[PDB]
Amino acid sequence: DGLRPGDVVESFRRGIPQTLLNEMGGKVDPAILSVKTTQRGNCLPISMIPIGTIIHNVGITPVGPGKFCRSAGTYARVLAKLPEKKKAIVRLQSGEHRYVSLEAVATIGVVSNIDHQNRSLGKAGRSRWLGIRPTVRGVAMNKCDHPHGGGRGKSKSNKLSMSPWGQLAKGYKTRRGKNQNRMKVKDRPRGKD
Amino acid sequence: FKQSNKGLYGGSFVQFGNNISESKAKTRKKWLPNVVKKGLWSETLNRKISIKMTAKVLKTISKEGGIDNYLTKEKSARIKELGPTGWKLRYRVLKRKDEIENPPHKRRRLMSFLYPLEKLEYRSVGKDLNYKKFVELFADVPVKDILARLEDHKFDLSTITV
Amino acid sequence: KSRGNTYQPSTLKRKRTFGFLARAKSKQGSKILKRRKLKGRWFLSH
RNA sequence: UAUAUUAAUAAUGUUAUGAAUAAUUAUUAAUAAUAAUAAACUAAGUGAACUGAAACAUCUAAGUAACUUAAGGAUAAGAAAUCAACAGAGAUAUUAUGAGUAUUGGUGAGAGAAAAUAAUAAAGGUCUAAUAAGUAUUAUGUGAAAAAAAUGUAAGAAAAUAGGAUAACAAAUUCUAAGACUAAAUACUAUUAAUAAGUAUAGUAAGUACCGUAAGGGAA
RNA sequence: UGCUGACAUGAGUAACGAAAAAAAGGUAUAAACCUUUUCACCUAAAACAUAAGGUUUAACUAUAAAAGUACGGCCCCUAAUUAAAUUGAAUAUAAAUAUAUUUAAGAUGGGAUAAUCUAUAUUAAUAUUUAUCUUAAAAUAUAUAAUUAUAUUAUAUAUUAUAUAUUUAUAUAAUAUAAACUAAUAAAGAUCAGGAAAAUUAAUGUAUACCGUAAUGUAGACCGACUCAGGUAUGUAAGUAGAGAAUAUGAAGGUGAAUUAGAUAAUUAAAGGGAAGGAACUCGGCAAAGAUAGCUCAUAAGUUAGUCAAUAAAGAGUAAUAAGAACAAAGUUGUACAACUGUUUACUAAAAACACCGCACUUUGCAGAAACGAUAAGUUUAAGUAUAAGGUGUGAACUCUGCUCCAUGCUUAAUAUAUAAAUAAAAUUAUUUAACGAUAAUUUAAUUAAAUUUAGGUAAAUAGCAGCCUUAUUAUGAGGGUUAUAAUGUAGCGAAAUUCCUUGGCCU
RNA sequence: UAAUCUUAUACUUAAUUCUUAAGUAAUAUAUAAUAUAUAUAUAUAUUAUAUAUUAUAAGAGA
Ligand SMILES: [Mg+2]
Ligand SMILES: [Mg+2]
Ligand SMILES: [Mg+2]
Ligand SMILES: [Mg+2]
Ligand SMILES: [Mg+2]
Ligand SMILES: [Mg+2]
Ligand SMILES: [Mg+2]
Ligand SMILES: [Mg+2]
Ligand SMILES: [Mg+2]
Ligand SMILES: [Mg+2]
Ligand SMILES: [Mg+2]
Ligand SMILES: [Mg+2]
Ligand SMILES: [Mg+2]
Ligand SMILES: [Mg+2]
Ligand SMILES: [Mg+2]
Ligand SMILES: [Mg+2]
Ligand SMILES: [Mg+2]
Ligand SMILES: [Mg+2]
Ligand SMILES: [Mg+2]
Ligand SMILES: [Mg+2]
Ligand SMILES: [Mg+2]
Ligand SMILES: [Mg+2]
Ligand SMILES: [Mg+2]
Ligand SMILES: [Mg+2]
Ligand SMILES: [Mg+2]
Ligand SMILES: [Mg+2]
Ligand SMILES: [Mg+2]
Ligand SMILES: [Mg+2]
Ligand SMILES: [Mg+2]
Ligand SMILES: [Mg+2]
Ligand SMILES: [Mg+2]
Ligand SMILES: [Mg+2]
Ligand SMILES: [Mg+2]
Ligand SMILES: [Mg+2]
Ligand SMILES: [Mg+2]
Ligand SMILES: [Mg+2]
Ligand SMILES: [Mg+2]
Ligand SMILES: [Mg+2]
Ligand SMILES: [Mg+2]
Ligand SMILES: [Mg+2]
Ligand SMILES: [Mg+2]
Ligand SMILES: [Mg+2]
Ligand SMILES: [Mg+2]
Ligand SMILES: [Mg+2]
Ligand SMILES: [Mg+2]
Ligand SMILES: [Mg+2]
Ligand SMILES: [Mg+2]
Ligand SMILES: [Mg+2]
Ligand SMILES: [Mg+2]
Ligand SMILES: [Mg+2]
Ligand SMILES: [Mg+2]
Ligand SMILES: [Mg+2]
Repeated sequence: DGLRPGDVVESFRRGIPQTLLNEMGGKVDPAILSVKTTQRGNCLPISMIPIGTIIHNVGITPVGPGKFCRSAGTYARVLAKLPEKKKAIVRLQSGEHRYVSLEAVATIGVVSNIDHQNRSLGKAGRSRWLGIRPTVRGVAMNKCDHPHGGGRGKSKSNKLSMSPWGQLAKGYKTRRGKNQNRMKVKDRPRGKD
Repeated sequence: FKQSNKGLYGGSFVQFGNNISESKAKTRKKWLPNVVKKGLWSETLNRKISIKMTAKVLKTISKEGGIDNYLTKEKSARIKELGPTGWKLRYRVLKRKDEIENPPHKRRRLMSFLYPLEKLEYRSVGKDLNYKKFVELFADVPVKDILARLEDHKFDLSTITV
Repeated sequence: KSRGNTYQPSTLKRKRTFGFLARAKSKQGSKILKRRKLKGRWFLSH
């Protein structure tokens, strides 16, 4: 959010650098790592991030890149750490608490462009510029096409809300059964707000 | 069934047939063999062979005492069962077995000594001679006569050393 | 609008998509090349 | 740059600085490559629908059309784990009687053997295996309209003192699976000869002219 | 409505396909061919150069001339993309084949030298689009180092006179119209954030390959059955006048046609004018007519504050006061539908239908949802990560979106619960052997799910939102009672594009 | 968890290059012995024997 040209940020995925290593007497002994541990911009393994910190660019594996909370104004909160199991509970922006490997990359802060969601295009042409083509509602289709089509006048055909290819689009969970996320503490709030 | 050529399917094969409902309606279906990727150990190759095999052949391998015995069965049935991949492997197992059992000695140096003499002779008459041609020309010669050089030994390529 | 002018000539496209090599370098192309030959046609391809 | 490269030589020019050295001319040894190559017949995989059932789904059409793959002048099959019945035959292939016969079917439409006797047929039996196991068999899903042989998953023997064959059992009979080669009678193409109650719109042109972008259609 | 061939009738009828022609001579052979003159049409083309295409149709067989310097291809390099190509065993797949990586091919693109003309080879070493604004200063006009106004903001090469290596090059100083326009750096505004790929020196070397080149190319020379009023890419496109490539003429060029010559009946098409009325026409102002600046001022109500309205209507300034080319320029208002610009039925419907920005619901934690894959590897999603992507409905914005999950689904919790497959063991039975035995079905034996059921939630999911009696003296019912349902039509609007009765009652 | 599954990256002989083989160089792993230091155990060093010259790292896991 607050990054500006001039600030200094550093990465500690390899670990504590040499400068602090020779400064252990005045750096680690007083535990003034907290000065740099919770700072906006620098990236730490979730192991060194204190509980409750707001973080983004969250990975899944120790040798993997950040994958979660990269979009505009997105953030995640670290909830718990489990040294024995080498897993950490990371509250995630969708609201789903997910297990993540302790030594997973994490950048502190929220992501920039908070007010992106408040933007508003003014004309259809604007969208076209970004590569968004028109979407035709099923109701306007014909029966051969989207199931909702057909019928004289405006009518939904007493057909449930379905995708063109025959999949319910209203509250139907696609991921079901064996092929489910093996790592999740609590489901994301379905009602959300 | 070209997928079989890449593994040891033991003659297994796909079957195309019908499915029957209680109304006796007929619709086509395929029967695919149970293919499993397994890495077995070869004693003579001293390394783990890893190919796709069906479950039936794996059980047959267990009863026959390893891949090596499976791939070296004389009975014709086995030859048919072993696909292209099995044939090539059989060659490996058998050739390696012969090499261990039959050492070369139960010439390379001689040709090394002979080469400089012949190249000089060819250069003297204005021609040339390269090693590859030297091997090609003198590949089938059983005994190299002592025209030059000295036989300061009694080897005869037999009973090396004392 | 007016029709009938569907064939707009172009030597590059005509040769690239109906030429001899456009058919001699493919399984399906070769098949129709040999079918025309068996029928005895003089002009095998473009 | 195969009128080529490397090497050697004779000479020239010729750098280099007598010799060398490459460049060239000319000889000799070595180093290297050219896929249009048919169609039909055979075998294997996958495999429809129109149609018939006076509708239609089991069934039929049909393992046909079509696509794909491989080989030879042919290919396939072939010397019984075959038939048959208490008496016997003795490989394979094609045709006739057997026979529209047993057998089978929303017991509808329909489908339909074998034994045995004849004809063509060629010398027609003969070892090439150390005699065959995840094999026979069982359960299960498939699988030639009657007649099985095969196959997906898994379980799984015996040694001629044994094993296969029939709903099942007891007798009896017959054969030996998990190893193999095999002419001839057959199919297709081409050539020669003979015979045409065959052809001049099935009598030689031309897959041309022309139509289509193309597959393709196609005259006088 | 048979197939093929030949010949009739319609019938010497319709038609000969945007059009300006005339005389003289080639030629006592010409409307149609050639030449000369006159007239006319096209002229930001019907002209001149080109691209693609094509029976070479051309000014023709004696025929379209390239080392390169504005000459293109060829050649180097790649984009989109393509590939019987490459990778005991790259991955997958009944065959066909598909996927990923490499390699190769592929212009619609990029490629130093050059009129003071230039030299490409071998060896060796080490750049999306877009504008030039304002201040300043010089210089100029009226006024007095001050002030008002004004062309210019940067380059493009000639002449004169001087200094350098010495009449070849550079530098200096002075002189030299306006309006367009060209390529190069400069400077700088927006988000829609703007291609890929292939070095320098030193020496030596260059005997300049092949192909394109005619003419037509807004058309008689290509695609359209035709010497077809249709379709076809690029640059100049004289001047005069204009804001202008509009409109008027036309210098030069080209051109004036496989139909001609007479009267132009009724009638048809395209145009010009029309008295007195001026929509009475007609389903309906369909058609036609209507322009008092084109520059400079001025310009209301409403309103989402946007000269949106608006090019506002009327009006004013510039010679016009009877008129005299062409083009640009054609009023005001109410209502219904839709926010608006846009898209749609090639060839009868352009709209009120599609899209739209906006709103709302929902799935997916990335080893993901969605889609494709005889079916998989795998690909798009995305080199993205819940403010992202997929699906659904509504469709800018002001005031709002009341009620109910009964039914179809969705979703959470309950072993409450039946059933298929898979298995051992063990009892009766049946067939057979004389016997143990062999073969068959039957039943008992603890080990099950999803499903189903029950109870919730979910309507901006699919959906629904009733009926009778009578109470304030004459009317109605604020109100009172009645059946069952999950709910029982809230705000708003109302003879609606929703109203048959209906041309509903009243007003303009 | 060596069930499965996903992700990333030297000399010498015998048959110019390739391969086998006895010996030894260096790395890694495992066992036995010796010595040292702490509370029978842990850590380090030396000697000997055996194997390797598809692996390493991360994740899911009966
Ligand atoms: Mg529609
Ligand atoms: Mg449908
Ligand atoms: Mg046509
Ligand atoms: Mg194409
Ligand atoms: Mg029928
Ligand atoms: Mg059949
Ligand atoms: Mg077949
Ligand atoms: Mg044969
Ligand atoms: Mg045979
Ligand atoms: Mg018969
Ligand atoms: Mg036997
Ligand atoms: Mg069975
Ligand atoms: Mg039949
Ligand atoms: Mg036998
Ligand atoms: Mg044609
Ligand atoms: Mg007739
Ligand atoms: Mg008439
Ligand atoms: Mg007439
Ligand atoms: Mg006429
Ligand atoms: Mg005349
Ligand atoms: Mg004009
Ligand atoms: Mg002009
Ligand atoms: Mg021209
Ligand atoms: Mg290339
Ligand atoms: Mg080009
Ligand atoms: Mg030309
Ligand atoms: Mg020209
Ligand atoms: Mg024309
Ligand atoms: Mg044409
Ligand atoms: Mg003129
Ligand atoms: Mg012309
Ligand atoms: Mg004409
Ligand atoms: Mg009048
Ligand atoms: Mg009048
Ligand atoms: Mg009227
Ligand atoms: Mg009237
Ligand atoms: Mg009008
Ligand atoms: Mg106002
Ligand atoms: Mg106008
Ligand atoms: Mg209204
Ligand atoms: Mg609209
Ligand atoms: Mg519009
Ligand atoms: Mg239309
Ligand atoms: Mg219209
Ligand atoms: Mg949108
Ligand atoms: Mg999916
Ligand atoms: Mg969305
Ligand atoms: Mg709508
Ligand atoms: Mg709205
Ligand atoms: Mg609406
Ligand atoms: Mg509502
Ligand atoms: Mg059961």
